[PDB]
Amino acid sequence: MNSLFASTARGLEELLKTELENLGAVECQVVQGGVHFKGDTRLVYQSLMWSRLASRIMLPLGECKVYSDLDLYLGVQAINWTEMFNPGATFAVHFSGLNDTIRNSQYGAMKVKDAIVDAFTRKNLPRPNVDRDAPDIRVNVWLHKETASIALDLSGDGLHLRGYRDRAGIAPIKETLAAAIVMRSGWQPGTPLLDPMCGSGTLLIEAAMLATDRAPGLHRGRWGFSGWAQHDEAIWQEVKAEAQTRARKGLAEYSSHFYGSDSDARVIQRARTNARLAGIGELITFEVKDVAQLTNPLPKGPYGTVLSNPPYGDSEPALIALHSLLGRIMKNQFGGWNLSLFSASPDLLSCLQLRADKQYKAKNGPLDCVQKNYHVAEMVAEDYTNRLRKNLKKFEKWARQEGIECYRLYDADLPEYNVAVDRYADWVVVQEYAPHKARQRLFDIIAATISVLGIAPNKLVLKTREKGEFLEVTEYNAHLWVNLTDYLDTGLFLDHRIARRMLGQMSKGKDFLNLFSYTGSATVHAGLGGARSTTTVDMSRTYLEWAERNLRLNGLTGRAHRLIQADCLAWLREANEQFDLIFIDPPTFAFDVQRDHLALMKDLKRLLRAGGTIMFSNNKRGFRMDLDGLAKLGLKAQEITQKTLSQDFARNRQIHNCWLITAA
Repeated sequence: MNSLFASTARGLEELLKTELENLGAVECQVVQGGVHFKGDTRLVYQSLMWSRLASRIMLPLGECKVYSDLDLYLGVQAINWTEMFNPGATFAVHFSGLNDTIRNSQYGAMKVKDAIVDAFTRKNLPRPNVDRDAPDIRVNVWLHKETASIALDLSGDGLHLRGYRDRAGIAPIKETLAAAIVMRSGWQPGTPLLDPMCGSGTLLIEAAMLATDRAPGLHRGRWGFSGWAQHDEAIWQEVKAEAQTRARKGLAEYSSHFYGSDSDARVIQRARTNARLAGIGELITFEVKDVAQLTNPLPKGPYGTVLSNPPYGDSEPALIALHSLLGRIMKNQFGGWNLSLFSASPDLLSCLQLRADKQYKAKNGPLDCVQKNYHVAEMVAEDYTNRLRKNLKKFEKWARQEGIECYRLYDADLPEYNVAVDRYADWVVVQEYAPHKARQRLFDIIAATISVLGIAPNKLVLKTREKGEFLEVTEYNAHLWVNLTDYLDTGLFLDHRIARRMLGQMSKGKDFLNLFSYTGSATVHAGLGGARSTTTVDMSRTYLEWAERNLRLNGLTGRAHRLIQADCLAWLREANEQFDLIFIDPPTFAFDVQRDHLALMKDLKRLLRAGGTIMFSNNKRGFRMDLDGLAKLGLKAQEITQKTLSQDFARNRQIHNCWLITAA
């Protein structure tokens, strides 16, 4: 009765125990990261050939207490190396674990290594060579809490290398995890299995080996036991031969099929070679195909399962559409099917709009992942979608009528979806305002908006709570630069469009001034209306550079168009020149619009040529114009806020209020 240990990924131990027991193992004890078990020497070779879940399988050689190096040296030498190595066998030591005496792991290894060599030097035998890459004898030692455990590694190479891929390597999913994922999938061997995002095919290949009774060790080239003198070749020959017979019959008897697809031609071609190396390639069909055009290859039945490890990665809008469309295609074409998915993004899985009936947690290196299983039978924020479809009908018609390219599709209409949706030509921005539940609710709003607009995930930009392609856009006759992703705002406030169009009509032969100019869109409108000159002032160099670029865009360059970088309040206090048309649109907040607007109109009065107009805007909620103070200043104010409110901003209840201030 031999005593063995198999290691695995944390989370797989119970699966491992069942598998070990099924192939004959007795007296199994799960422990953290592995499974102690026992069996005769046949059972040892049988477990090496047949375990799909084990990382390594090992033969414990002993164990000792480790204070002082000496304990360790002495502990190691209690084992009879000289007559366990076959002559010429190379070796390596893997040491993990630390304590007070062994403070470094490579020290741990070096010491064991010396102790083993000194077992040979002592008997006037030649020193065994250490060979890190492919030793014939690999010895593991695991130091935990003053005890050191020594084992011979019978795997050699880790057992996930079935022999159908590559010693190096780095697969997103190790072959052992893949096997687990298939076992947990609810997939029934003998029924079709399909993976529409298959990458290199590992999930499909593990399923086909497992279904066709094809042993994980069948195609390996190397084991840990071959340099070991207690090695029993006759027994290993029996296991080997039984493996062959079982594989030949499983493959020949199999009647279902495997379907894999990916949009990447390069991985499909690796998947195809991998499947073929695994002996199983006649049972799988790989094609280069996008999930979008995914069809059920058996529309008349039998039902099977769809299994997959979708991407998760921003590319959020694209990923949401991907998960969302997958869900839609499942329901449409795979009615009756079992679905199982392995992801690092539960939020993305929620986009399928299916309720999982089973779920598993698993680590895939340093990344938490779930696997969820779904059964597909045989409306996703109706609320929000409804208002959107309708707003789209109303505003699309309106925009085309009005010759406008950039407008608000949705402005927090429903208080339970607190988002803005803006259209800029072919693009779309959604701005989250204020509130996993919430993220999924955001995903649902994005999924829905994409669906309702019939747009293209590429062209939606999400700017939320928490490399700049600028876009050329029109506003009536003006052309403007926007940047949809890089700044707090886009370079264009759409609700002011009518005031801007008004500046345009009022402008021929006029000296125009624009204060708190931001990106200067209003200056562009005034310049195209035949301003005789424009002066555009703002405190931000970035925003004036953009202003300038907007002017350039409309052929408005040269001596007649000035941009000035100043605090506008000081520039007002100090300026001499006069203007026919002053557009002024300050921030609400040493300046408060409510308190200060009167002192503003005082200074602005001296800048205002006889006959001129000032157009004054602000967006303070409950702004009161001091009409009394204006009349004192020999000024009159005419409110045009209604005349300047645009339809896409009507049911807003936030208010840009607007005034034409003139003389007496």
